[PDB]
Amino acid sequence: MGSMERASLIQKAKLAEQAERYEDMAAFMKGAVEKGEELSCEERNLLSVAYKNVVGGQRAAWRVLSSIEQKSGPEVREYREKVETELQGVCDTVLGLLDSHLIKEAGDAESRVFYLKMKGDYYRYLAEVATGDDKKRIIDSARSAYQEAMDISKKEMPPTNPIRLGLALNFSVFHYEIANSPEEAISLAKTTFDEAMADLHTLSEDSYKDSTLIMQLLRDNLTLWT
Amino acid sequence: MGSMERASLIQKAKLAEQAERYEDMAAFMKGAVEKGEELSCEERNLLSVAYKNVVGGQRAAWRVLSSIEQKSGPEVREYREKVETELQGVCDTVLGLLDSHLIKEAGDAESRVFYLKMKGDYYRYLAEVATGDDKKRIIDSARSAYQEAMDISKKEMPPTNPIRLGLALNFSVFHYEIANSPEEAISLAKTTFDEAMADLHTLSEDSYKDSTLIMQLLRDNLTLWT
Amino acid sequence: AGSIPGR
Amino acid sequence: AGSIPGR
Ligand SMILES: *Cc1ccc(C(=O)NCc2ccc(OC)cc2)cc1
Ligand SMILES: *Cc1ccc(C(=O)NCc2ccc(OC)cc2)cc1
Ligand SMILES: [Cl-]
Ligand SMILES: [Cl-]
Ligand SMILES: [Cl-]
Ligand SMILES: [Cl-]
Ligand SMILES: [Mg+2]
Ligand SMILES: [Mg+2]
Repeated sequence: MGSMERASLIQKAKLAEQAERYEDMAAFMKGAVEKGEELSCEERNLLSVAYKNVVGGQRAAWRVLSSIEQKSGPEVREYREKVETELQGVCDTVLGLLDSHLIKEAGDAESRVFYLKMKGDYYRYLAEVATGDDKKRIIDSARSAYQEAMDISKKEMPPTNPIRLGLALNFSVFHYEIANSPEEAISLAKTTFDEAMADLHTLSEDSYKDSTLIMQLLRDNLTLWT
Repeated sequence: MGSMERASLIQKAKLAEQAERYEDMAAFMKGAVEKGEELSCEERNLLSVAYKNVVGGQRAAWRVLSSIEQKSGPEVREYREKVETELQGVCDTVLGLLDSHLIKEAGDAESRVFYLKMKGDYYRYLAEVATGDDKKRIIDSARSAYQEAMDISKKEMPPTNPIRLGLALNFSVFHYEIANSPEEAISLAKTTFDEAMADLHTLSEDSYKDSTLIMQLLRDNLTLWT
Repeated sequence: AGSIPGR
Repeated sequence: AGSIPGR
């Protein structure tokens, strides 16, 4: 996308989202990132939504195929491997954008925590399909990114901040689903929920809606886990 | 897909359908067609389902973008054009498979009518986005394919045959939406429905369900058009 | 106006 | 267990 203007890439990413063309959206946002300028709050959301939808489809397909494979020629394994490789390529692409050079230029809490949560998420997706000599290293890479994001968010953001809440939600899912630490997952979700509840009185009607929506997701997980 | 076995391509198309990976499904079925052998009833369905889903997504995206464009820089037009070109490429690919060499080798009514209905459908999708010196020629190409399929289906298939019913359904949609002939659309849908109703007594419980399901679609259209 | 679905 | 949605 080197020949397209940054503003045109952003405008087309928004159009692609409206058209539910998430692969296009992701390619446009990849082009925007590669222009080398920092991303605004809105632009970070476009980048994240695009790739989350792309990899979300790949994860769903991989789970269908992995399930068929476990029930069971080489075809099912071969095709699961093809989907798995494509998923890993997307995760590697996102991680490459974060590393070159989104994270190192992100100084504000809102951008730095957001990018590090992203980094934890895409290593988590890599961990979901990992089975070799590096599942452990991938899990530790996810944990380290989430942990750095938590530390910053606890120091710099109020307990109701939606980025702080969604980071804690996903880190708790990491604990439960990847790290085999359900007690840590439950403790984190419950402490996050309780500290947000105690801060809701400070919020406007619209911020209250933003925060309580994510608190409900924490509660939903706790209901499933307990 | 030249290096993959035909049977493996078919097996992977079925897996892709289960995983809702329709672009993969279509590429696998394209590879199977290019092996040069005729397609079975089941295989024809896989080919049709794959491409119908792919182009169905492109049509939905094109309509979103065309609507934004009509409400309104060059970005919206440029992106609608990109989606439009990709859609035309898929239609041309399917039409190329029918022409090389599915239709010329199809001698049985069930295969020949099915492929010609397909040919009418993909020219119809080309007509939906056509605006130049060839919208008329594309519309006539769609009409001619549908007409040849109708003539064969009236001579060779009972009025309840699901292929005959779905052909008449889509040809009626062609009349209404493309050819600006709503009276022809309504007449065709109503005569098709009535002649199927009169043949239902001949059918088994399962064939009755197959036919009445498509008759309901004809009725739904008539309710919308009258 | 609906056309025919595959499945 | 649900993770965070984008929108
Ligand atoms: C890291 C991060 C991404 C997105 C959000 C957010 O606010 N998403 C909107 C949303 C929240 C909850 C919900 O429940 C149904 C739906 C959408 C926060 C943090
Ligand atoms: C050309 C052609 C394609 C497919 C069929 C068919 O039988 N599709 C299954 C189906 C019929 C009706 C329906 O209504 C909801 C859903 C699925 C026939 C002819
Ligand atoms: Cl494969
Ligand atoms: Cl900075
Ligand atoms: Cl474009
Ligand atoms: Cl033949
Ligand atoms: Mg510039
Ligand atoms: Mg062979």
